[PDB]
Amino acid sequence: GIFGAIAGFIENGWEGMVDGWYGFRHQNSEGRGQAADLKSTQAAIDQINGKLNRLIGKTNEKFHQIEKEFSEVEGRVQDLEKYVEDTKIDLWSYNAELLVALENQHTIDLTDSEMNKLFEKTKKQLRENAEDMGNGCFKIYHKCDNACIESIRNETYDHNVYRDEALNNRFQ
Amino acid sequence: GIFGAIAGFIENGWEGMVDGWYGFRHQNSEGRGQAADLKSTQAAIDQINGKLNRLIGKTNEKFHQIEKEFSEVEGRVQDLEKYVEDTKIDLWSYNAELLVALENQHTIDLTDSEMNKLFEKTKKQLRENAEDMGNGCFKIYHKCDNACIESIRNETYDHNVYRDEALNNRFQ
Amino acid sequence: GIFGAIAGFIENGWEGMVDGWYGFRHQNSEGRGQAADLKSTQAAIDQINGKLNRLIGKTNEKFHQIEKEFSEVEGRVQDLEKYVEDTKIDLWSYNAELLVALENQHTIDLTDSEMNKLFEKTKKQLRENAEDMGNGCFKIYHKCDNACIESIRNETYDHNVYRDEALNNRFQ
Amino acid sequence: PGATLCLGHHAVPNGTIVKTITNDRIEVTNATELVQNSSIGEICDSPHQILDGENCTLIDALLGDPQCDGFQNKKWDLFVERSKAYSNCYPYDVPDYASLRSLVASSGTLEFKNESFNWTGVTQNGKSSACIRRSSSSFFSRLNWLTHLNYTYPALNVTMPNKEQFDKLYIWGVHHPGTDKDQIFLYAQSSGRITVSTKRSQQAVIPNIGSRPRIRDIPSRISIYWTIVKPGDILLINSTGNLIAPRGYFKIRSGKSSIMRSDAPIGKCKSECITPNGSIPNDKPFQNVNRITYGACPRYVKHSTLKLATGMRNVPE
Amino acid sequence: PGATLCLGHHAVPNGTIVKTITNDRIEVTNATELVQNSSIGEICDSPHQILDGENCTLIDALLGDPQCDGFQNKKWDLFVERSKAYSNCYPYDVPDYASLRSLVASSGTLEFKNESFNWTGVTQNGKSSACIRRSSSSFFSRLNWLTHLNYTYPALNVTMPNKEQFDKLYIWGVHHPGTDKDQIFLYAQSSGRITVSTKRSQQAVIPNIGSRPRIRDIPSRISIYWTIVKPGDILLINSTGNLIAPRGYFKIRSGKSSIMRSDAPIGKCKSECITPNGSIPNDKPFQNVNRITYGACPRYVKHSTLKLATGMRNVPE
Amino acid sequence: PGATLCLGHHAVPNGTIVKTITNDRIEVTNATELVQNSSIGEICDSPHQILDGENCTLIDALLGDPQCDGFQNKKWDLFVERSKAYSNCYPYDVPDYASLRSLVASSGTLEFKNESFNWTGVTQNGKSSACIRRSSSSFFSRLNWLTHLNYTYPALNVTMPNKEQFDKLYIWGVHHPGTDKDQIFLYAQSSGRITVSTKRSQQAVIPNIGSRPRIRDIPSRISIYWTIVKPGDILLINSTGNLIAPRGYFKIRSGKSSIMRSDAPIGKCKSECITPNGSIPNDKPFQNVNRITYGACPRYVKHSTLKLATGMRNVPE
Ligand SMILES: CC(=O)N[C@@H]1[C@@H](O)[C@H](O[C@@H]2O[C@H](CO)[C@H](O)[C@H](O[C@@H]3O[C@H](CO)[C@@H](O[C@@H]4O[C@H](CO[C@]5(C(=O)O)C[C@H](O)[C@@H](NC(C)=O)[C@H]([C@H](O)[C@H](O)CO)O5)[C@H](O)[C@H](O)[C@H]4O)[C@H](O)[C@H]3NC(C)=O)[C@H]2O)[C@@H](CO)O[C@H]1O
Ligand SMILES: CC(=O)N[C@@H]1[C@@H](O)[C@H](O[C@@H]2O[C@H](CO)[C@H](O)[C@H](O[C@@H]3O[C@H](CO)[C@@H](O[C@@H]4O[C@H](CO[C@]5(C(=O)O)C[C@H](O)[C@@H](NC(C)=O)[C@H]([C@H](O)[C@H](O)CO)O5)[C@H](O)[C@H](O)[C@H]4O)[C@H](O)[C@H]3NC(C)=O)[C@H]2O)[C@@H](CO)O[C@H]1O
Ligand SMILES: CC(=O)N[C@@H]1[C@@H](O)[C@H](O[C@@H]2O[C@H](CO)[C@H](O)[C@H](O[C@@H]3O[C@H](CO)[C@@H](O[C@@H]4O[C@H](CO[C@]5(C(=O)O)C[C@H](O)[C@@H](NC(C)=O)[C@H]([C@H](O)[C@H](O)CO)O5)[C@H](O)[C@H](O)[C@H]4O)[C@H](O)[C@H]3NC(C)=O)[C@H]2O)[C@@H](CO)O[C@H]1O
Ligand SMILES: *[C@@H]1O[C@H](CO)[C@@H](O[C@@H]2O[C@H](CO)[C@@H](O[C@@H]3O[C@H](CO[C@H]4O[C@H](CO)[C@@H](O)[C@H](O)[C@@H]4O)[C@@H](O)[C@H](O[C@H]4O[C@H](CO)[C@@H](O)[C@H](O)[C@@H]4O)[C@@H]3O)[C@H](O)[C@H]2NC(C)=O)[C@H](O)[C@H]1NC(C)=O
Ligand SMILES: *[C@@H]1O[C@H](CO)[C@@H](O[C@@H]2O[C@H](CO)[C@@H](O[C@@H]3O[C@H](CO[C@H]4O[C@H](CO)[C@@H](O)[C@H](O)[C@@H]4O)[C@@H](O)[C@H](O[C@H]4O[C@H](CO)[C@@H](O)[C@H](O)[C@@H]4O)[C@@H]3O)[C@H](O)[C@H]2NC(C)=O)[C@H](O)[C@H]1NC(C)=O
Ligand SMILES: *[C@@H]1O[C@H](CO)[C@@H](O[C@@H]2O[C@H](CO)[C@@H](O[C@@H]3O[C@H](CO[C@H]4O[C@H](CO)[C@@H](O)[C@H](O)[C@@H]4O)[C@@H](O)[C@H](O[C@H]4O[C@H](CO)[C@@H](O)[C@H](O)[C@@H]4O)[C@@H]3O)[C@H](O)[C@H]2NC(C)=O)[C@H](O)[C@H]1NC(C)=O
Ligand SMILES: *[C@@H]1O[C@H](CO)[C@@H](O[C@@H]2O[C@H](CO)[C@@H](O[C@@H]3O[C@H](CO[C@H]4O[C@H](CO)[C@@H](O)[C@H](O)[C@@H]4O)[C@@H](O)[C@H](O[C@H]4O[C@H](CO)[C@@H](O)[C@H](O)[C@@H]4O)[C@@H]3O)[C@H](O)[C@H]2NC(C)=O)[C@H](O)[C@H]1NC(C)=O
Ligand SMILES: *[C@@H]1O[C@H](CO)[C@@H](O[C@@H]2O[C@H](CO)[C@@H](O[C@@H]3O[C@H](CO[C@H]4O[C@H](CO)[C@@H](O)[C@H](O)[C@@H]4O)[C@@H](O)[C@H](O[C@H]4O[C@H](CO)[C@@H](O)[C@H](O)[C@@H]4O)[C@@H]3O)[C@H](O)[C@H]2NC(C)=O)[C@H](O)[C@H]1NC(C)=O
Ligand SMILES: *[C@@H]1O[C@H](CO)[C@@H](O[C@@H]2O[C@H](CO)[C@@H](O[C@@H]3O[C@H](CO[C@H]4O[C@H](CO)[C@@H](O)[C@H](O)[C@@H]4O)[C@@H](O)[C@H](O[C@H]4O[C@H](CO)[C@@H](O)[C@H](O)[C@@H]4O)[C@@H]3O)[C@H](O)[C@H]2NC(C)=O)[C@H](O)[C@H]1NC(C)=O
Repeated sequence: GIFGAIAGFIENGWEGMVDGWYGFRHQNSEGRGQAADLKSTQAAIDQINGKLNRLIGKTNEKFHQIEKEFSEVEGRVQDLEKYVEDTKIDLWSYNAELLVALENQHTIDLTDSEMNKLFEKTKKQLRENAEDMGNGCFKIYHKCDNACIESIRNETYDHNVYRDEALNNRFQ
Repeated sequence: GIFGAIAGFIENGWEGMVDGWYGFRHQNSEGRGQAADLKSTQAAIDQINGKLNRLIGKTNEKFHQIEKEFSEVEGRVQDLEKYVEDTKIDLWSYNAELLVALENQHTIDLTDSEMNKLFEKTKKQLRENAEDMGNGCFKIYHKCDNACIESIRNETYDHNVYRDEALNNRFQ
Repeated sequence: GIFGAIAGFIENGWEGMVDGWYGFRHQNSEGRGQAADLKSTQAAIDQINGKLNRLIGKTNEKFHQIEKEFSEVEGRVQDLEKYVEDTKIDLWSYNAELLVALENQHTIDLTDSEMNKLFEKTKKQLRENAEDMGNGCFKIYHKCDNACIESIRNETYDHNVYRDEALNNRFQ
Repeated sequence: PGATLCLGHHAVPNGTIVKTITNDRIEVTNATELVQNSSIGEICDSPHQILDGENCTLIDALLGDPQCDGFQNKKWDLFVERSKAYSNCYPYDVPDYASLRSLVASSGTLEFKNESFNWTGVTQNGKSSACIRRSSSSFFSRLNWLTHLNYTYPALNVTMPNKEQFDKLYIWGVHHPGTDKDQIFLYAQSSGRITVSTKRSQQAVIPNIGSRPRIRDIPSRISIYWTIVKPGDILLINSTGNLIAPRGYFKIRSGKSSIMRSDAPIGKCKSECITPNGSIPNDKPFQNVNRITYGACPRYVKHSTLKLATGMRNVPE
Repeated sequence: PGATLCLGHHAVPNGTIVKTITNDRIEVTNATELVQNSSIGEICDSPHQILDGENCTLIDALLGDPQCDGFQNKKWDLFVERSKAYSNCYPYDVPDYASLRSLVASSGTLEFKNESFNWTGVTQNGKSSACIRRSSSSFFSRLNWLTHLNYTYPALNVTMPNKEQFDKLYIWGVHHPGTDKDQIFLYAQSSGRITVSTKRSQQAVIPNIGSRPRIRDIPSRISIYWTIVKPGDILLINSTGNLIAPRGYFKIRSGKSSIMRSDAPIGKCKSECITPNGSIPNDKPFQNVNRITYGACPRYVKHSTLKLATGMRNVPE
Repeated sequence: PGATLCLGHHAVPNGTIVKTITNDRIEVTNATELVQNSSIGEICDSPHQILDGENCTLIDALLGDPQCDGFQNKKWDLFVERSKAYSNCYPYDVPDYASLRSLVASSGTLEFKNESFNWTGVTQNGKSSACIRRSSSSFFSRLNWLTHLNYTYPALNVTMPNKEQFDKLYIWGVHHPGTDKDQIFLYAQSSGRITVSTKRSQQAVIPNIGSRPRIRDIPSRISIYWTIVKPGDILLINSTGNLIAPRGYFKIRSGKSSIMRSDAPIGKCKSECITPNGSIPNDKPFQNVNRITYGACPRYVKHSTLKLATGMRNVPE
């Protein structure tokens, strides 16, 4: 990806996360768990659904057209009829495969971005209470029980509550 | 946006900024003000103007062409004349609406990027003298009068001048 | 670029780096050197080679087609033969120049991204042992001999070894 | 002890390969095929009104070939011509055959109204053993073979006005006798002349006497022509022999009707899109089944598969 | 106390909705319409040279219909044909009418040079009451109706060399008498023959005697044909009757000229682009006004609006 | 003292300008041209089989113009017609000349098989001084000029069955005598009739007597026609004069063959793509050399250069 998160500083994905596209895995004094993030998952799904709504069920009605198969040799007009249809098919074949290649490149990049967006949001929440371990994980320098972990996932975490404890642990 | 600033970690835009596209709002001992950033605004406008110069006033000259309306039934050749024009219109209609959808997606993303670029430039300027509040705002941990604020907007701010004062306030 | 590294917070490129596209320049007690980064250089080259493999040596075979030059005036059918070919050429001319403009915009942006990816990887490696000077360079706050510099370029650098020395120098 | 919080994404054990701008083989969590590659092998008779020609070409059903009598006055959205179809009447050809087939197909009807022309001094209802209807020599139902009466052929001059509110399609023709003797045996002179005209058109045909290879023991030939009469216009036939006269007119409509060559059977189902291979679903925007389509159809491309990624890059554990 | 520095962007209370790849309704600060949807309702007479045909078709102005005498030797960049136009001379048709209309339109001129052919033994200047010029029976200005003189029609054999440095366009025709008696009354024999030829072309027409419906009390018809003579080539007319002779040649040019059917009035303004609805601005790259265009024109598409975003996403307070 | 670690990228002193979506002049480290702008100025004779027509048109080599005798039974992938080519036999024209040239070109062969028709009562091998072969009056090699024998012309009725497994191409024609006297001098009557027919086709031609300008002192003309006979079908010629008879048939194949007008010389090299300017490399996907191409060719566009960036933005020191 062009943002460097998916297949980047995150080494791999979680096959065990079946209820979300992005989420958190934690490790505290009460154990280790996994939870999906709603906003980032919906943002990626909404964008992909916007692409599908443009392409699925959007066909064009054509009725009487020109002949496109010929049993006998005729000449000038038949050559043009064949040339017109071959020209049209090549242009639409170009349109179709270029469209898929462009959209797939964008789809991979927008899903990479949502992952990077969620990591940055979490990092800003923790302020000086955590440090980036480089692999998508944060080292949290204070006791963060389950309620403290949920407060980060719910965007209600107050860094000021644990700042003195965290700054003390960080600077030994 | 794919960078997550506009409609992202910045909650909304400033309707009161009419002289620039991106800028600063501050709060110090001397009051609170607003100022636009020249470089980032011009970067976004230049890119959009580059798109307009490709599309505005760039029409093609066509003179004698084929007939495209018909009062009577004729047959084979008229069918091809209609099929050729209908084929051409569908391809250009596809080209036109795909072009706008692609450019609008890129325009939203490049304007999101300039906003993110300016935030990162400001963050690097402050070094250890400020902390990211998460909503696009910096908490500056020293007395920063109007001249100090202008020095950040003019890229003449020296972090070393206020480092001892800032580090002291940050680590109580 | 849309990521703001190349022609962004990095003031210019190194004409003296002929063995790589991205790399490091250092300054320590043992001197100053330059070294290329393999992974980021290969990532950009692989992506560009993927574009070339789609466009180079991928021509279409056409044999018997319609006439496209005419010495005498004929009429209705000749008008259509000319109109069909002119219509086809305009569409492929549009396809060709739009393709190049889109790919060049993407190529500049993906090379800008790899530069940003490498900077972020290096920053995360150093943790609290270095600070961002804002121009793509890190101020390292401990003695980092040649072996220490190679450990950063080889992703074997342990921040814990120099943390106490670095934190002490950073907070005077 | 502290805590560790890891940010991450999902992955699947069974990923899908897709093409991108920079890489032609990249695995994503999920994709969807954008190219319809199959048909059900039959032509659904809904929502389009299908008319199976079976043994009859549309042109044969127009003229009145005896095996096509069941097609009289039929309408259709799509007329399906079978490759097994064959002519079985007087041997004929149509100059610009494809244009007449196209105009009748797009009109979408064989609605025919009989008309009384003043063929006063001629023998009507000429028949032949090459056109057998009910174990008896017959002729095209919609055409009127005129021959001499009392060994004389009077120069015809007949009028037919169009007082309707729609255009009329008249199908007529000229007989090409195999020998100069047959031209005497049928029309009592060696020089046939035909001039069908309106206020907006004129057509003139001269017979071409000569031997053609025999079809059903007939070395003669008929050449079919057509004429369109606008409202307020008038048909005017002026002939001294060899005229295959019209018995009336067809209504020429304008709509969504067309024709398709196909051997696929007709089925009891619903599908907006029809190809000669059969009906195809039209949820996808592209298809490589057939360049010949009818209805709301995916556009024909020459790629067998184009997978649109519907998920992120797949990085399994 | 410290300080707070906030980074942000602008917004507007009145945003515009645009389409994107992932979202078909998204608000931006500003957009611009890329599809021209309107015309001024008139055809500007600058910069293109407009020739209003008014009551005359281009073909009628070519032959010399009396109401089109003011069009003699006129030039144009765009000839505008009105739907009110009507023919008012001898009843005629042109085999491949559209090709002659196209070749004259693209040439862009009616410049005509009179020439003296050797019509020695025939009666020139045949007229008719169907073609009235100045309250008197007349004929097409550029055509020469030849009839018998002293009840004899001598087999004509006339030559005309092309010693110019440009191609010549000769307009001629054949008369189709309504009856076999009229063919005697006009050309003193029943068999007319026509053979117009050069070193690069040959054309042969036989009259078709027969009754057509009457237009201005004329059951006869004329069929117009044309011939192109290259520099160094020679025109050769060889006929024994029914020949509508040319009075000269037209210069055939090559340039930007064409023809357009339109009822829009001509106005005093400037516009590079012309449609049958009238002139349209050409600043935008697309338009849905008309698929028929002339000049530097936006390309026709079938979308009524395509807004290109010219600002960021709008997030108001 | 510490240390300083700088992240950066490479640059070059000699950058290349390219176009982008937001900027039409931007410098990158390296680019590659996607539009082929030049040819080698000659047509490589590999891998496609090139047949140089030199002084002969493909149609002249088909009929048997004496200077084209070396082209008998030749095959080709690309027939190259030179602008210097000229006809040098009996003066002729071909109605729908381009269609016959196209069908012979796409067939890719002049393989001819002689056949014995029953021209019992006529004089075969009619010759002329306009068609000189070996300093002697001659005729088209593949055509058989039939005239009277003992001042009588018997009504011909000849058959030729197609018992092969391929279609047959028969080239025949009609003679147009310059005067009514020549029509007597050659065929002993004033009315020639021709009726070439199969079970699937009928063709009828009447001569058109009249004077055409003289080419090699011949005011007469020949009009060439063709007929295709399917397997199991039968050719049937029935004529009373003016028939230019076929001497046999050509094999009509189907493949990759075509024809190209070009004055470029043929060279000893290899190139998949051929243009009238000469062969061009086909590594690039686009070209602005010529819209007329043959083989695996880059697509023609109207841009002279389109540089694809193959490196990052160039920011030199
Ligand atoms: C009182 C008296 O004596 N009066 C005289 C009359 O005798 C004379 O009449 C003519 O006499 C000659 C004498 O040989 C001849 O019999 C004429 O009849 C024609 O005969 C030929 C040869 O048998 C025949 O050709 C054969 O046709 C069949 C197929 O026949 C039909 C068919 O297609 O089924 C029969 C149809 O009725 C007929 N259609 C019409 C409208 O008449 C068609 C049509 O004739 C052909 O299709 C035209 O191509 O044919 C088969 O094809 C055989 O191979 C073929 O040899 C003709 O069909 C007979 N013609 C007719 C009209 O029946 C007979 O008229 C009179 C005139 O000379 O003179 C009096 O004085
Ligand atoms: C000394 C002597 O006695 N000499 C003999 C001559 O009498 C004789 O001349 C012919 O005599 C017959 C006798 O009935 C007849 O009058 C011939 O004249 C034709 O008459 C018919 C019937 O009236 C007429 O047809 C009518 O035409 C009008 C419209 O007329 C014009 C027109 O279109 O305005 C008049 C034009 O001058 C004329 N154009 C030319 C070039 O001549 C055209 C043209 O004839 C038609 O347009 C052709 O379609 O017609 C109206 O349409 C009526 O409905 C229609 O009935 C013909 O037009 C008359 N023909 C001519 C040439 O005027 C008369 O020639 C001579 C020959 O038989 O024998 C001598 O011995
Ligand atoms: C025993 C007896 O007395 N018998 C009688 C015969 O005399 C008589 O024969 C005819 O007599 C007349 C008398 O004037 C005449 O000579 C006939 O011959 C024609 O002559 C004209 C004029 O010289 C000639 O036209 C000239 O043609 C040349 C070019 O000639 C060729 C050519 O193209 O090279 C020669 C070819 O052999 C010939 N091709 C064929 C198949 O015959 C062609 C062809 O005739 C033309 O190309 C047709 O357009 O011509 C040059 O072009 C001159 O400009 C031109 O004037 C004709 O070519 C001669 N015709 C023939 C067939 O040779 C002669 O037949 C007999 C019949 O009337 O009556 C007996 O009783
Ligand atoms: C120009 O030249 C062509 C040459 O073909 C002539 O056309 C032919 O004309 C003859 C009659 O003159 C036609 O012959 C007829 O064909 C039928 C043949 O049937 C038998 O043979 C076939 C196989 O060839 C078998 O399938 C079939 O079962 C039979 O065994 C016959 O039906 C005809 O009459 C037969 O029956 C009657 C009644 O018993 C007998 O009197 C006959 O002797 C014969 O047995 C007849 O034989 C031939 O078909 C025509 N061919 C074509 C291609 O048209 C043209 O006529 C000539 N031009 C002119 C003006 O004459
Ligand atoms: C469209 O339809 C119209 C008719 O509706 C056709 O026009 C008719 O066709 C012919 C044209 O040649 C005309 O008939 C001819 O009559 C002539 C004989 O004149 C008779 O009448 C006069 C009157 O005074 C008498 O003096 C004379 O004695 C005759 O009685 C001859 O040229 C022909 O007749 C032949 O047969 C008769 C009968 O056996 C013999 O007695 C004659 O000697 C001669 O051999 C010829 O039949 C007829 O008059 C035309 N009508 C009109 C109103 O003009 C068109 O031809 C037709 N067009 C097409 C394209 O089909
Ligand atoms: C083949 O068949 C067609 C059949 O239509 C013949 O063509 C017709 O020929 C007749 C003459 O024979 C034409 O009749 C002429 O029409 C005019 C009619 O004008 C009156 O009627 C109309 C409405 O129908 C009104 O609008 C108009 O105001 C009039 O009330 C007349 O102008 C003609 O002459 C009239 O005036 C003169 C002088 O006073 C009188 O002598 C007449 O009696 C008459 O009053 C004449 O009546 C008719 O128009 C033709 N129709 C068509 C469609 O062409 C062909 O002639 C025939 N073929 C052959 C060879 O004859
Ligand atoms: C292109 O133009 C040329 C002329 O420029 C045409 O050719 C002329 O057309 C005809 C062809 O049939 C020729 O005229 C004919 O003359 C014959 C009579 O011969 C006369 O001269 C001889 C000379 O010895 C005398 O012996 C004889 O007695 C005659 O005096 C006849 O076939 C015809 O004449 C008829 O009318 C005359 C006069 O009334 C009668 O006396 C006759 O008995 C007969 O009934 C016929 O008119 C003429 O000679 C040709 N010229 C040339 C140079 O060949 C082309 O036909 C033309 N082509 C086209 C397509 O229009
Ligand atoms: C309809 O009208 C056309 C008018 O062109 C007639 O066609 C012309 O017919 C004449 C013969 O009647 C042709 O004349 C022949 O042309 C040749 C000319 O050669 C000389 O002139 C040219 C330049 O014009 C020079 O390049 C050349 O070197 C010569 O100086 C001659 O070869 C012919 O005969 C000559 O030689 C013989 C033998 O010595 C002499 O008997 C002759 O007098 C003459 O010297 C002859 O002169 C002319 O070319 C034709 N032109 C065209 C365009 O075809 C049609 O014939 C006429 N229709 C009918 C039916 O007659
Ligand atoms: C395709 O090919 C076939 C032949 O293969 C052609 O058909 C032949 O063409 C003509 C048609 O008109 C026929 O020939 C004619 O013969 C008649 C004379 O009949 C003779 O035989 C009878 C038999 O009883 C005798 O009583 C009589 O006295 C004759 O001996 C006349 O109409 C013509 O003959 C002329 O010349 C002769 C000889 O000089 C004179 O004696 C006559 O008086 C007359 O002036 C004419 O020649 C022939 O019979 C046809 N054959 C058949 C089988 O039908 C087709 O025409 C042809 N088609 C095309 C398009 O080319």
